[PDB]
Amino acid sequence: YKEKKREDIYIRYLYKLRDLHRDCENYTEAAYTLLLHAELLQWSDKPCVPHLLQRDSYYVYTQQELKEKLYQEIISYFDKGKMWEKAIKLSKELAETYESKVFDYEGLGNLLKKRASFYENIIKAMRPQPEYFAVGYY
Amino acid sequence: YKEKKREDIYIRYLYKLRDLHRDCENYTEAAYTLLLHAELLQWSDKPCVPHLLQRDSYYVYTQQELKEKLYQEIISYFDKGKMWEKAIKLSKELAETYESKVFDYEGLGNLLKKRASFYENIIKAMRPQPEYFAVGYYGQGFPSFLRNKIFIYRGKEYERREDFSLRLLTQFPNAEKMTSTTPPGEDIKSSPKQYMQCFTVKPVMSLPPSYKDKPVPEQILNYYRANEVQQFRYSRPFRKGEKDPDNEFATMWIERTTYTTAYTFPGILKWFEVK
Amino acid sequence: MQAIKCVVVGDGAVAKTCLLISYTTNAFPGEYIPTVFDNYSANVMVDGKPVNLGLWDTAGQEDYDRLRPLSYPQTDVFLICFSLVSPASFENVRAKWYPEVRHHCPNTPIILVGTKLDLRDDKDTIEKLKEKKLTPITYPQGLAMAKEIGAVKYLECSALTQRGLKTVFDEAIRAVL
Repeated sequence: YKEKKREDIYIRYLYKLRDLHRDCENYTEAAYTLLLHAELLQWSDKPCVPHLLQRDSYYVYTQQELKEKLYQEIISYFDKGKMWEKAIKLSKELAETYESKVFDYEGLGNLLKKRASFYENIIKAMRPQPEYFAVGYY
Repeated sequence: YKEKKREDIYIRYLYKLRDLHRDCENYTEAAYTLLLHAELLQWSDKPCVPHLLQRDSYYVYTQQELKEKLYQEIISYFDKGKMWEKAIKLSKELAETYESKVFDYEGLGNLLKKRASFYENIIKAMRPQPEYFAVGYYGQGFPSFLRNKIFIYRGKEYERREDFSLRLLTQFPNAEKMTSTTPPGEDIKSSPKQYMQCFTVKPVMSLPPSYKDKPVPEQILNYYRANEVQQFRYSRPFRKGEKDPDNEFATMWIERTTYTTAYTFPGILKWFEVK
Repeated sequence: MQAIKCVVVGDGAVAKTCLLISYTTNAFPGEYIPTVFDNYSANVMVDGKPVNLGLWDTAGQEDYDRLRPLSYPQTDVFLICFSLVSPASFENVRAKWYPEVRHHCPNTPIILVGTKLDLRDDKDTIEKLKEKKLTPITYPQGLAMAKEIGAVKYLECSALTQRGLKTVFDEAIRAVL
């Protein structure tokens, strides 16, 4: 579909995978897919296309706001995805968008609270190393 | 000394002023001065010069660390200085230095906690607007830097013109006040027996950088309506032409007198000469 | 922060609005800029806390006594004004302004205020009043009228000098406080 660029059905199947990984708790992988969805958007206010206006809730959703919602969810994932580096990464431009366009200073406070919590998580906790195996089909 | 670049005694007198403002609670001004001290330093680890290694505590103090301590103190000041915009500003590069060189992630947490608190303060609280009065020194008996000089004072939040005027009169003997408030006196441009005239002036709006079009909330506006200001205009009524009784607008011609000073209020002085 | 209603009336021959605008502007004496709109306001503290304050600049033309009382309700303090040099101003205030105010607002701290304090002692003004047989009425009789109402205070000032004018407003604000 990406080859065919019919982005709507593309998003549809993206959400299929998102459901799937939610079932499998691949918060990492689920958040990645969700991001690819979010990747399409722009921080422009105007919802330029109702294609991305999905069936979860269908109304105005000024484009940057939809991006914002996605970013919150992806951050939540990564946080429970036990991978805070990407969390901090995304948080940075989230706070940037806040200060630059919405000035949602309470959101700044919450966001930076979360960023500090994640930095603490990184410095403090330890996480297991996942083994990598090669599979040779023949 | 800055002219003479003997930076040590320079720092010494800087700290003198810091003590002074601490006495006067000019947390804004005190923090400014402290920053000028901090301005000299570099984020390099090496304490390259023990000159800045002061008498408050004298040992290794890796240069970036001394910078760090200064920044913490300046942030504390600004925070109780009720001016969080500079606080956020400085916090930004403080956190940058943390992540880039010291990785002091607990310090990151504390710092960003503080930054969020300040953002809340900005969006939530309201702060008073300080009046700005112009002081016109005239006469010969003034000190050298005062003789026939003009100054503008970052007044308190709500001093009326003659309140501050009288407090200044307390600062001085020979407290005779002029009445031709706008124009000077050439006699007194040479006369002894110090003369003065004082009055409020208009704080010209700053340019909110990168803000020229955004529908920014009020807090941003009101903060820039007060501070980082350097232009100051004074309205000048005048009857120009025919003064018909029913129509005062027939002759209103305003000779709007503006002023540029060296430095941006607020600064390391609660007043400055017009530049 | 908090706002205070402050109605002000007085005949149109005394230019009390000049007093108001000069005070609010914190302008130099004789350097106020006359605006085009009325009902001025400011925000200063007299004590302790900053407060907003609104000066209901009201035209003194007697006809407008059908519109001005609509402004009267829930006014914290009223300020009654005159000209120290106009006997007609005295006759109006003692006869019309004061009685109608007391009627419409029988329950409000009140302060009387004089005007043109310099002209009260201006030799030319007083000699004109005598040659016109008008009275350069002095303080004690205004004081007597203030006692007649028992107004919480009375003060007199001059616009070109603003003498006690700042004070005038200081007791004006503390009247609420």
